[PDB]
Amino acid sequence: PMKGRFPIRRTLQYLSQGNVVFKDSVKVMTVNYNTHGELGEGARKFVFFNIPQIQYKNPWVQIMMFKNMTPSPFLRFYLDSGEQVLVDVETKSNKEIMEHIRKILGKNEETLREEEEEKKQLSHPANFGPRKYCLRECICEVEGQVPCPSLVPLPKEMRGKYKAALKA
Amino acid sequence: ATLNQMHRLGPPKRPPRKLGPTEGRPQLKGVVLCTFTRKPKKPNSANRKCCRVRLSTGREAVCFIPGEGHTLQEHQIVLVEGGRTQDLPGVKLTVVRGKYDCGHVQK
Amino acid sequence: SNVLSVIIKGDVDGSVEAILNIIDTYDASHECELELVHFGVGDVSANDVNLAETFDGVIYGFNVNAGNVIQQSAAKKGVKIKLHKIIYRLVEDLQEELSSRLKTSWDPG
Amino acid sequence: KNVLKIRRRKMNHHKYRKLVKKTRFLRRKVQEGRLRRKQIKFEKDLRRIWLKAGLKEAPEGWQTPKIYLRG
RNA sequence: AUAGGUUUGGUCCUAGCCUUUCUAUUAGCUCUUAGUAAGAUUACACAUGCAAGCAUCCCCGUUCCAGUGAGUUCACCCUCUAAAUCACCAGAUCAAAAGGGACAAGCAUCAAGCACGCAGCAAUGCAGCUCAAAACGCUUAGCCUAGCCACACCCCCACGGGAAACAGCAGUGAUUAACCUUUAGCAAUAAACGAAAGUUUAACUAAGCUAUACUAACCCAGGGUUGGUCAAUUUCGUGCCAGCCACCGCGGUACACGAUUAACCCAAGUCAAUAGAAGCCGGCGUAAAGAGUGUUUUAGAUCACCCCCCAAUAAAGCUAAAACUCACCUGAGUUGUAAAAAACUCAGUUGACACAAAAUAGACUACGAAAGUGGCUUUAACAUAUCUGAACACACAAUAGCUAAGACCCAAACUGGGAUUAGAUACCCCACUAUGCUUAGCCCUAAACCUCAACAGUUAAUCAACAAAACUGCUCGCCAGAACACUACGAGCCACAGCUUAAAACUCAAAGGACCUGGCGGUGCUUCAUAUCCCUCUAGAGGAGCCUGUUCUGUAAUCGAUAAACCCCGAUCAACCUCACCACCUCUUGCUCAGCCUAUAUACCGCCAUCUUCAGCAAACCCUGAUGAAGGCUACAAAGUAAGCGCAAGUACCCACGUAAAGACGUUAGGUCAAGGUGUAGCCC
RNA sequence: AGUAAACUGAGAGUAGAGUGCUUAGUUGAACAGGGCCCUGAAGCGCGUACACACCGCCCGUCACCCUCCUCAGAGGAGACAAGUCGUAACAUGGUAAGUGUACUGGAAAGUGCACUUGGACGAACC
Ligand code: FES
Ligand SMILES: [K+]
Ligand SMILES: [Mg+2]
Ligand SMILES: [Mg+2]
Ligand SMILES: [Mg+2]
Ligand SMILES: [Mg+2]
Ligand SMILES: [Mg+2]
Ligand SMILES: [Mg+2]
Ligand SMILES: [Mg+2]
Ligand SMILES: [Mg+2]
Ligand SMILES: [Mg+2]
Ligand SMILES: [Mg+2]
Ligand SMILES: [Mg+2]
Ligand SMILES: [Mg+2]
Ligand SMILES: [Mg+2]
Ligand SMILES: [Mg+2]
Ligand SMILES: [Mg+2]
Ligand SMILES: [Mg+2]
Ligand SMILES: [Mg+2]
Ligand SMILES: [Mg+2]
Ligand SMILES: [Mg+2]
Ligand SMILES: [Mg+2]
Ligand SMILES: [Mg+2]
Ligand SMILES: [Mg+2]
Ligand SMILES: [Mg+2]
Ligand SMILES: [Mg+2]
Ligand SMILES: [Mg+2]
Ligand SMILES: [Mg+2]
Ligand SMILES: [Mg+2]
Ligand SMILES: [Mg+2]
Ligand SMILES: [Mg+2]
Ligand SMILES: [Mg+2]
Ligand SMILES: [Mg+2]
Ligand SMILES: [Mg+2]
Ligand SMILES: [Mg+2]
Ligand SMILES: [Mg+2]
Ligand SMILES: [Mg+2]
Repeated sequence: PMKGRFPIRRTLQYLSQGNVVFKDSVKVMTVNYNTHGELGEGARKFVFFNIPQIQYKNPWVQIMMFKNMTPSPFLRFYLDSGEQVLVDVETKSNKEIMEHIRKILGKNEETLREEEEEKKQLSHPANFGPRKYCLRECICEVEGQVPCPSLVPLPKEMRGKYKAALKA
Repeated sequence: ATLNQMHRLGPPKRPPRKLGPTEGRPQLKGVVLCTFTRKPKKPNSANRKCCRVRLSTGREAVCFIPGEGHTLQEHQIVLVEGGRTQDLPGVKLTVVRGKYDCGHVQK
Repeated sequence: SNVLSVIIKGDVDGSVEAILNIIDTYDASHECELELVHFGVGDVSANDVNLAETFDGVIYGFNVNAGNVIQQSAAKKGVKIKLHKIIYRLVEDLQEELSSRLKTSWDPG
Repeated sequence: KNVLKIRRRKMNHHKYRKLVKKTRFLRRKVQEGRLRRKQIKFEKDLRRIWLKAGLKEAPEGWQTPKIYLRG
């Protein structure tokens, strides 16, 4: 069986289940937390569960942890513009922290789905190319068109071997 | 092994499959240097026909000659493929009948 | 033993056949044996050199060339290449080699 | 458990000790030659160092000691 | 993987190997047609022909297309910004150089690279930078495929030199297992050129060759296999030979070999060879694996807040018992064992006396990290309020061993002597040395093992076997068939016949761990042998002659038994016969709807020896072991019940005693093919 | 125990042939009590590398041929494979086995010191 407690944390499904996609300004996220103290249990479970999801969804964001450095847990986001956002995560459960960070710095679902539609714009149904990039390789695959010779031989008239013979 | 240990050690590595007597090739061209017989290891008893051939790669090997009877004399060119003769230790090749100077087995 | 292994390389198939007939007219096998490892048409090739090395043979090239690469390989492997443009000159050289192995009793006629 | 593996190792070790005793003098000669070659290789590597550095002669006041010689 | 075959006398576990599947190349055998797709092995050398023109001269192109994979982290993202297109500009598109990031595989036996950095305007100053999270280094590979990178004969480049270039198309030599035409047209698309009609193009298009593949057809099917895994064999031939196999295996009078008959699978293919596709969340007491021990940094974890003394160690000092030695005096013997020899004349009492070793306590189980520590006293002293943490360093590491100096009671490798022995380079006895001890360095190995890593936690639903019950979380180290291998090389080390790390080639289908049954034990305890193993009683053999059997010798001259379980045996029997033997002679449908004492007791029936001078054998059930081979008893009884066979009972002889008879299943391939028959093979003037 | 021993007949089979074989009968004893070295037997155990089952298995030297590696020729490994000298290991393997180390020896191996059980000590008192 998968090693480690909560092995589900190491499944691509769990990583993709994250919902916190940071806006383009967020560049660094420092999570300070305390390994002990009941008031930091939310931060502990956040670091243990969600940080994988956040990092997976925002790969270029530098997430760095700091253990027992301050009497309270907190997150600090350094944004590209030079702004610093401090989030006090004491007394909040990990789910509350996720909701809060999504609300204050997470892309909205409208933006996410608009970006997905933009990506859909790239692949055009009518384009003909390799299976990796297009639905169909050749117009021969469209019913009603002249089928591929490798399957249905063309009439002797329509093949150059016999057009030349007729011309001769 | 712990997750950290596995991550440190990376995925397991397969040693490059050591090439057999054919140097990883279906067949080789050889010149019959000599012909003789070998007693198979016990309990099998026989006089297996073998020939020392200098392969195209410059190596000198022993090829077992299959079939009932042969005419492989010195200097004749033969084709040799893999497949060890089980009862002969070290004879790890076989002359392909009907190719080059090794005619098929007479009925 | 007193055995001479010979590779024959000729410019044309007729020349190769003539040299082969001259060889077959050998009759002094008792005092020294003559073995024909390989005969062919064309310039001395790496295969010919390899056969010569394998059987301690001598390459006799009748109206054929042996590039500098072939000469270097022959020197490296101890093979001896003998390029002759005349049939009787080549036969004389062959007789000399037979005697060196021993003069040879075989008379080409 | 039986001691077949221990016996095999013991026989191999006994044979190896006997062989080393039998051929120690040859091994002595070979090892001395190996140490000489090791010293020469080390000297050559150091010379490569200070030549690639651009110096025609080793740094002034330097002489490669014999690190591999028992004496 | 839906797995299968293979270790063994057998079971279970681990484990490698191989089979089954799908591709591709080559090879054998074979092959009808049509369409399409794909097509030198080689960065080795090239004959020949063509592959770049266009156009009113200049310009433009020949830097493109096309090719190959030698080399190889120049490809991808960002910043900036060249060149080019947008008739001119516009900013838009495209995309160089440059700068930042990301970027293959193996080897750590490649662990140090040796200037690999920074600051300053400059002068110059600081001495830094990369690296066990893999720097540096070696080897291999074109890649991440609408395509991209790199090369363009070589010298990385290409002024220069070597030299005269097909990695453009067709083609060729060499080479390899690998092998397409020395076709046609620019009609289509693309490119170059032109204002344009248009011209050019070995790009491309249309054809040529090739079962390499896909599709479709065929009114002429071959290939392979048939012991098991794995679909499928009839009769002959051979007889451990010929030969066959992917693994296990077959062949000594064959469903495995060769031929034949038939059958099975695929089919214009089949499948011999090779290559690839499927490679880590499994384990470490005994299968390989917890590294001899302890402590870091970088880090990791959540187990962090919640939550006195006994035998450690170093130093100094001391000594009770027993030795040695010396003194006394007494004696001719002492030591040595299973018995002796050898060895000493030293032996006994009493007293004096160590730099050796530390009875009882200890039936205690403590100290230390491990190695280790058990006479006494004293000094110093037994790290960490969080756990893990060295092949990556530091400090330790029993016994043995080297170096130098002392002590030396006893013990003691080697050595010598005495035995024992076929031999005795051993075991047994004696003497003595290195050595064990103290000091100062080295050495750094152990079955350094409690073969069970550290920390925290649980006893719940157990758990291959055995062992010391099963697990959970976290971390580090280690392991990936056997052997080669405590090995070779490389490296490091005060080590010089060493230690640590440690491979590969050839080879095999196993190696291995734990069990069950059987045998075996110069195996333990207990109890026995009732003419019985030893002693004990009687009579014998072994000594002489003879009878007789056998072995040997001999002969032209049988055969069988030939340890117990043969040897006055087959024979309750040989002058001829018996007779199967040898020599000679004679006969051939023969006394026989022939015959054969010809081989095979290792094909058998038949009748027997043998333990047996035993008492067990047991079908059919049931249960226990997690439903493994296996096992099944306790009577104050605990999973055994058992039909039948044997014993027993019954019977003959003179009893109910005794002697007979009887004596199962099996063991010795135990005897008999010569009682007779009988299979197989063999002879038939 | 009417046994051993001694003695006396008869029968089988032959034409004849045994000191042999089968069998009837006469006289007719001594010891019969202790043990477990060896033979063995049983029970309960222990070990087991044997399974063709100790007439087993198996180690090493020496010479008997090939593959590979190291090597200036020689060594090392493996395999094949019948021998020569022993019996080192597997049973308490006949001296328990082995690890490290040192010396010694055709050869397995022997011994010295410490360590391990992957041996036992028979498991109430005797
Ligand atoms: S793929 Fe479309 S004609 Fe073939
Ligand atoms: K007598
Ligand atoms: Mg060995
Ligand atoms: Mg084919
Ligand atoms: Mg390459
Ligand atoms: Mg190495
Ligand atoms: Mg070229
Ligand atoms: Mg160039
Ligand atoms: Mg070409
Ligand atoms: Mg050619
Ligand atoms: Mg091809
Ligand atoms: Mg047969
Ligand atoms: Mg082990
Ligand atoms: Mg620690
Ligand atoms: Mg350590
Ligand atoms: Mg030490
Ligand atoms: Mg002494
Ligand atoms: Mg210990
Ligand atoms: Mg060692
Ligand atoms: Mg070593
Ligand atoms: Mg070395
Ligand atoms: Mg008796
Ligand atoms: Mg006598
Ligand atoms: Mg007889
Ligand atoms: Mg007999
Ligand atoms: Mg007569
Ligand atoms: Mg007679
Ligand atoms: Mg007869
Ligand atoms: Mg019999
Ligand atoms: Mg009865
Ligand atoms: Mg009876
Ligand atoms: Mg028999
Ligand atoms: Mg017999
Ligand atoms: Mg023994
Ligand atoms: Mg012993
Ligand atoms: Mg010992
Ligand atoms: Mg000794």
